[PDB]
Parts: sequence; structure tokens; C-alpha cells
Amino acid sequence: QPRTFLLKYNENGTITDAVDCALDPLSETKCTLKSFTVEKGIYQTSNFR
Amino acid sequence: QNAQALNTLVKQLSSNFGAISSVLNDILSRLDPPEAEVQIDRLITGRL
Amino acid sequence: AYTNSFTRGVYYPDKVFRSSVLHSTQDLFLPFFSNVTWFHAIH
Amino acid sequence: VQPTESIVRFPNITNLCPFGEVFNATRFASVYAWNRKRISNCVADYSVLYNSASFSTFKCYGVSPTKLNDLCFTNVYADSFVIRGDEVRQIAPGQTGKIADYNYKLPDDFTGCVIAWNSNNLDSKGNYNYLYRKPFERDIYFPLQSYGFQPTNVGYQPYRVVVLSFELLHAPATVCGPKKSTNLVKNKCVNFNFNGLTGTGVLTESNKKFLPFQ
Amino acid sequence: YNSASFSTFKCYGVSPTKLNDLCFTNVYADSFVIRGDEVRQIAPGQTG
Ligand SMILES: *[C@@H]1O[C@H](CO)[C@@H](O)[C@H](O)[C@H]1NC(C)=O
Ligand SMILES: *[C@@H]1O[C@H](CO)[C@@H](O)[C@H](O)[C@H]1NC(C)=O
Repeated sequence: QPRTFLLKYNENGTITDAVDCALDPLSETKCTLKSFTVEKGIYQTSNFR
Repeated sequence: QNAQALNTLVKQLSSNFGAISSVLNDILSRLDPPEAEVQIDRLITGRL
Repeated sequence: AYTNSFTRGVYYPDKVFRSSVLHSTQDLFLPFFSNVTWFHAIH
Repeated sequence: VQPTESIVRFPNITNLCPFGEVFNATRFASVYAWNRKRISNCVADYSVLYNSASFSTFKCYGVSPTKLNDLCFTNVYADSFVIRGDEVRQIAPGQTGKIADYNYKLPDDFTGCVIAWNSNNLDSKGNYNYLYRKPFERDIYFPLQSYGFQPTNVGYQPYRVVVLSFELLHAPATVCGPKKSTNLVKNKCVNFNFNGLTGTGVLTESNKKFLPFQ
Repeated sequence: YNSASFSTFKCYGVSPTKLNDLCFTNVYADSFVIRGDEVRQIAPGQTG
């Protein structure tokens, strides 16, 4: 399916992990921040309609 | 905040702003000047 | 018959080296934790 | 620091491209179901086409014909078919009418060339064989029609057309201009050009671990 | 501009209606014959 994925390229330039940015709200949060770790907070990840 | 603003300013060079490519050297390799200027004016307007 | 994809089936989206970085691409991917149909060669 | 010299690095291949086998084919396809050769792994002179008096038009989009010998593409797709001389107007990106929709819709963002010429010498006889009716769709009660070509026909005369569509992807290039490669230079500010990727910089050899496809 | 003889009268950077309002330092008039098909090519930025 056509999806946004956030891809973790390591030091050697192999992809070692990914976030499917449409999977769940934590995955939207990771992709909103371009980050696999998320610090404690409230994050405006999207607008629904 | 400084690092985020620089990274954002640098990353905005990748944007088309409506040009056929966001790379200045593509337009100058592909297109002759009368048609190239129409694409470069869009890049100048977005980058400015 | 079905099984879960888990996080299987990501692939390098383009012919480019990148390193120590997070890159957000959008492309045709296998969705995470989706079902995959399961079949047998025999039996 | 201004660049000291230019460096040009095209692929180490020299076989000339098969454009003659497109341009001199015995029959160009019926436009409802046009034909499409792929050019790859060869050197493409475009000045031998653009300099030819044989062509009534040579019009390009996303590239200028004067520049084509500097470019270096991954594939080139050559469409071939026949139409009436009025319908060459409809073979352009963003057009409207019978050819622009019902048989040969171009992409709205086409990068390529449309090369068309009168063929009333060879496609007229009349001759009734050439059959007419989404982007690069082949449009195979239903509509079917064919052109009537007699040498007495100018808008109703046969025109032959080639449409070149250019693949500017980031893969290993295979259809590249006559522009010959130089030596490589390192630790010096140079006006480099790899496969048409022009820039300016200090090239220096790197410890980075490129994967074999990158 | 009022003559029926001119098959084309294409002006750039000025409109043929306006020209009686203007003064110029010079006019140059460049005079030659071409085949009717190439009358397209006699323009800023055209090719062939
Ligand atoms: C990176 O490459 C080096 C050299 O091949 C190797 O020793 C190291 O284990 C690699 N690390 C990872 C995380 O792939
Ligand atoms: C088509 O045939 C002519 C005569 O044999 C030849 O000169 C020409 O090179 C061919 N066309 C192309 C595009 O090579």
C-alpha cells in the first residue's frame, strides 16, 4: 500500500529499523518528530476530519 | 532552535517550488536559457 | 490460513547511500502488522 | 576557489544507439496500437537526428535538443506510429482532441521529444492499413477507423512520427551522449560531471561503505 | 499595421497599436526572404 515510512539508516548505511507512520498514534508521533525515541509530552501529530 | 532553523533552511533547497527539478544544475544541463529562466525564477522565488 | 507480517518487508526505496540518519520516504510498502496469506508447496 | 579544470565521467561503453532501426522501419504502427522500442547500453548522438533535413519538426519538452548530447539517461523509449499532418499538433503534453485522448495521451509532465515528418512519398498509394480511434495507454459496438492516404491528399497527408521519452532515474546510466570521458582528479577543486550529474567540488577518496547497488 | 498585405505583424515588448505614442533613439529594420514555414523561427527564444 502507498505509505509514509521513517527509515533508520545506521553508520554503515544499511536500513536497521523503520516506523510505519500510519500504524498507530505513537508511530505518527515518531514520524512527526522524525525520531524513534519520544520524550514525555503532548504532540500535535495530525489533524482529523 | 538554532540547529532546527538551519536544518530547515538547508532542507528547503530540496524543494521544487514548482520548477521541473529542485537542482539548479539539472535545469542548466537540460534546458536552454529562454525556457530555463522560467524554472529558475520559481527556485529564486522560493529560496528567497 | 493467515500469519502476521510483523515488521518484515521494508526495502531500500532508492539507489542512494545515507548514514546515521532518519529518512521519511513514502512508497508502496507492506504495512506493519498486516496479515499475509499463507500457502503450502505440498500437504 | 574557482574550479581548476573540468572532469567528465561517462560509462565505459561505445556502441552507437539503434535509432536508424526506428527511423527507417518498413511500417510505422497503426496509432490506436502504436509500437515502442527501448534503447539501452549504447552511445546516443542526437545531433545526427536534429541536423537532419528529413524532419518537418523536432520539438522537445523538459530538455532542449541543443543539450541532448550532454545528458546521460538510464533508458530511452521510442514510440513509432503514423497520423494525418494536422494531428502532429495533438502530439504534445496537455493537448485536447481525438489523438490527444482516444489513442495517444502523453503525460502532463512529459520529458522527451516529438519528431515528425511528412511521408506522402511512401505511406500514400489509396492505402487504408493505418488504423486509428490514460498516459501511454494503448487503446486496442466499439470505435475502429483507418486513414485513407493517396499522394493527391497538406493536412490530410500521412506524417510519420517518433516520440522519444527520456528516463532521468538515479540508476546506472546506459543511453549517453557522445561527450567523451576525461581522467579522474582527486584532492583538487574541479568542475566534475558523473553521468550528467554536474557540480563543483574537491573530489577526494572516501572510507564510506556503499552497498553494491548504491 | 492597417495594411491587408502583412500575413503576420507579431510585436514583442511593445503593442502595434501603441507605437504612435513612442519615440525611439533608433529604429533598425532587418530585411530578408525565408520560406513561409520558418516565419515561426523569427522570434525571441525560438529555435531551428
Ligand atoms: C559496520 O561495518 C564494520 C566493518 O564492516 C563492522 O565491523 C561493523 O560490525 C558494522 N556495524 C554494523 C552495526 O553493521
Ligand atoms: C536511414 O537510412 C539512410 C539511408 O540508408 C541512412 O543514411 C540514415 O543514417 C538512416 N537513419 C538514421 C537515423 O540513421
